[PDB]
Amino acid sequence: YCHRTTIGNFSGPYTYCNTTLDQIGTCWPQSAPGALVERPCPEYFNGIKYNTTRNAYRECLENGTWASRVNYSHCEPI
Repeated sequence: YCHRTTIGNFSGPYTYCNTTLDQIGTCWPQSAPGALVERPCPEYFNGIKYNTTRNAYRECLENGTWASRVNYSHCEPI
């Protein structure tokens, strides 16, 4: 998993979404205040191995944080 909350060097970008980790093995770094980020759907996290097409739309609260949206509702078990 990913940790820490900074960029390549000390003191770089402005207030952005904190580099976090959600339910799936997806690390969400500095995106943009009020910006929706997309990532591929789960590939190998369960006993099933398939469904390599859907994605995961995550929103970045304008306040400078991360949301718990994702595209699970329209994805598949995995």
